[PDB]
Amino acid sequence: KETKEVYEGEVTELTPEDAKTISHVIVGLKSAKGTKTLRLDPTIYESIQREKVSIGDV
Amino acid sequence: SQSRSAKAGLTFPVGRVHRLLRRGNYAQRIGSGAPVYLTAVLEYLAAEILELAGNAARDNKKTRIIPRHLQLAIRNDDELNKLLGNVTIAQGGVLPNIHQNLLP
Amino acid sequence: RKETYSSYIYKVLKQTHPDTGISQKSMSILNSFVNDIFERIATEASKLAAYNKKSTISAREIQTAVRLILPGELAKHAVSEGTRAVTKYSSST
Amino acid sequence: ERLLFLRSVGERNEIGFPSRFKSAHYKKPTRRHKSARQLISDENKRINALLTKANKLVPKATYFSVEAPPSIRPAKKYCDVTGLKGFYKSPTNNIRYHNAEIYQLIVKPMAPGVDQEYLKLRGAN
Amino acid sequence: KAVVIDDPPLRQTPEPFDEQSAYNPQSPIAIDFGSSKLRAGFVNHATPTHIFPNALTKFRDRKLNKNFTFVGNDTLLDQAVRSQSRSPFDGPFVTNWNLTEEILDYTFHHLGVVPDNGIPNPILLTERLATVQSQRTNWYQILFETYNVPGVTFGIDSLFSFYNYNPSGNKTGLVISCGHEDTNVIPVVDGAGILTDAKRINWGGHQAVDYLNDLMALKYPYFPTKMSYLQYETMYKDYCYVSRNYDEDIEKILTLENLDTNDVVVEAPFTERVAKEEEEKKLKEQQWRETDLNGWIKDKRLKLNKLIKRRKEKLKLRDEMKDRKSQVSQNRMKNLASLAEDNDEDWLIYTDITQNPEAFEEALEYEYKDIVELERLLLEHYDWRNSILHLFLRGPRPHDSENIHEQHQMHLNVERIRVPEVIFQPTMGGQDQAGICELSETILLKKFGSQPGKLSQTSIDMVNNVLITGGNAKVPGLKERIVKEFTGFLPTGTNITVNMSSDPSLDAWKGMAALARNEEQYRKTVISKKEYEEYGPEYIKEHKLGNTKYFE
Repeated sequence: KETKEVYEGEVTELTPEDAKTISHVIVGLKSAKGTKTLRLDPTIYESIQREKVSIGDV
Repeated sequence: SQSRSAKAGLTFPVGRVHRLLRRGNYAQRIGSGAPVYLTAVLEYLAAEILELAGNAARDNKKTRIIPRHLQLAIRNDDELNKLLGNVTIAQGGVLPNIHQNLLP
Repeated sequence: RKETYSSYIYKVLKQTHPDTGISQKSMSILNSFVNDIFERIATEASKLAAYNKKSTISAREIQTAVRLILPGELAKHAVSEGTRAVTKYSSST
Repeated sequence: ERLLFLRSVGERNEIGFPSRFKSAHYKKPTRRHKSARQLISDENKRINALLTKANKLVPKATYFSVEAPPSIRPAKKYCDVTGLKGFYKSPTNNIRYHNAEIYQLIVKPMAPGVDQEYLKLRGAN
Repeated sequence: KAVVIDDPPLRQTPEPFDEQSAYNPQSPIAIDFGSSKLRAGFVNHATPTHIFPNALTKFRDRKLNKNFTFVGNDTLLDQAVRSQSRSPFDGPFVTNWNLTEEILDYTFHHLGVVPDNGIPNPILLTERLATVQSQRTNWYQILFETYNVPGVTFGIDSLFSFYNYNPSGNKTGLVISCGHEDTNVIPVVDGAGILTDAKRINWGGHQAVDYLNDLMALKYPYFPTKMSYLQYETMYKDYCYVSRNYDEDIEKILTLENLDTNDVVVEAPFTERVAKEEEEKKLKEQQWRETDLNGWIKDKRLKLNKLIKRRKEKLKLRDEMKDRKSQVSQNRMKNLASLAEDNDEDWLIYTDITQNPEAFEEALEYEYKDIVELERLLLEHYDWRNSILHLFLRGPRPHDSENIHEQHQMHLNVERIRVPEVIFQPTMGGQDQAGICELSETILLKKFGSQPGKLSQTSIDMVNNVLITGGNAKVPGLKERIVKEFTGFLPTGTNITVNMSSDPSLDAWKGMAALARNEEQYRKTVISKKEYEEYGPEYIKEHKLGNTKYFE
């Protein structure tokens, strides 16, 4: 038995902070029913930076 | 610094036509858009004539521009002939035209 | 310093037909043609300036004179290119 | 009857120089017209004069701080003729059109002096 | 069936006036000096007793040689006196104050006031947000000199309507007002308008009707009848609505099934051997048509199709010859120079290279006659639904150019939603400003100590009390669109309440009446004669319902 949890939408804020190692990344997501902000892991930030994700992408 | 022709993106001069407009006593006051408008019009007209002349010179399979090609370009084109229906040409010749009944 | 338009029409010929040369009689044809067009357009603009009690020649009078002199397709292309050049020159910021 | 009913209304609305609904001191002044374009001019010239006096302070609520700033998102492009979505823009007169038949029937054969008030609606002339 | 528009019908009964017996010289009097309408009436009533347009005519009689004066509803009596009405306003400001003085005298006469050395009642007046110093200087001058008023207060009509719908005077909310000449967004904290964060868009009802008039003038350049401002105002009032989603409605606004229900048509008001061989061929053709009509009809249809294909190829050749940059013109120039640079066949080629402008027309007429004969032989034995332009002008029906009634018709298909969209996208009207939703977003999400992502308590209280006012809020679909945008940019689960009255053009006067009925907070806003004589016309009374000072 497993569960699936998905966040998707348009990026409205991508602000990382360090200490040269990033501590955590705040990402803001937006959809048609509203918006929601998240805290994120540095490894997921590396995965975001791999995909060339900027402000305004889905 | 730099000239006004590159400021307006042209190759023809702007101060030269401003000077020629100035003491040409057309009027005692001349605005700033007057030489750039005249410069752009002269640009387009010279470019169109040079396009048709180069096409006629290539059409002759001969690598220079001879006034026979200028005559061919002037009279083959419709409204260039309308603009230049008054001026006689130097060393140009006459376009070949035979009326239909003279052919037997 | 006898003044003529030789270099400028040499380059605008050179941006479209690189391996082509001009004869000197032809060189004189383009020089006289440019001077004749300049004289016709400028005297029509001066006549239209004297039309309206106006002591200044601006771009609007020359646009009206270009629309008066040229045939129609040449006229609309000339005012299009001249308007683009004027808007290029005016927004020098 | 139409030429008399207006007179009958006009006599029911007498306003005189010694006005009942007015103070004793009229002292009817004379002013220049002062249209709406130069009211902005003398207002910001007065504001600039006060600010340059203060520099040799900070505004709070003037007519020009109330003005809305330009937007930060890109603006939508629409066809100038039909008002639909504008895919293409003509290179001669900078008119945005929808498709081919709009271009061939309107944008190409248009009279010269009609594109300017097509561009005046969005303020692009 | 196309509906017929015209001028609005004229008023019959003249404007009456209140009795002078009920007047008392101590009650205040409220005046809403609007750019489009004037609203005046005494404080003790709930609704104003005098509503009329802000207009004035200097009527001239040819017979009596007397200058008359018709104000407001009395200008709605003749067509000539309606068409020559003049407003004291010029844009968002007032230019000529003689018209305003005459209009104020008219409305003082109609209120049944018996004065003595000026008006004894204090007045309540509205003013524009961040008004020019000259305007308040002139207002102070004309009031305190020509009318001897004891007390004056100034305020914005948006804050008056907010006070009308929140009479406690200390609530927190957001005000959106769509006026005649501008649209404002004002945030309110604890009942006091925060005027350092208010914003204004230069667009109103007047610009919208002018936009519709310009669009109709550009759409139908050969319209034979001239339309007035009032007719375009009726078309703007009747058949304009705000779309739920403008970004996708324009993709399906010109389909055929959508145009069946969402198209409005508006009608302007107005008041021997060769002969024997030919006869034998005709007899043989008649015998073949009587013998085998199907085969003869098929052969005639094939001949007509071949003639049509030949005509299409000839028209394509004629169009291709007209292009100077085409390859056909280059081949013509190559052949012409080939006859000008270096036999009977070459002679025939030179004869065949001649210009045929009228010969092509004669050959096209002959081919049209041959196609007509082929169609007649087929009888004996270009769709407008694919044209976006035809759907744009003449809708989903075929068009008759010869019909006199169809020559005065006017269709409204894209302009029903294009006109009200300018308050959300001001760039379409020519103003380089942000829209309503953008300004509301940058107010709620980045001000009053609200970082983007979490809302402060002030922002939550602002969202929970959004009020829409103004005369231009009569457009349907506005509230649902604002609610959809607001829940678009806000965090999920945020409660959104949007309030709009039944008539959003009379809430300002009810705000004046509610402030004047509340005696305690009245006296913070009144300006006495001694106050104006002491601190001069350069004086701003800071209160919770009016303007503030220009600096800090």
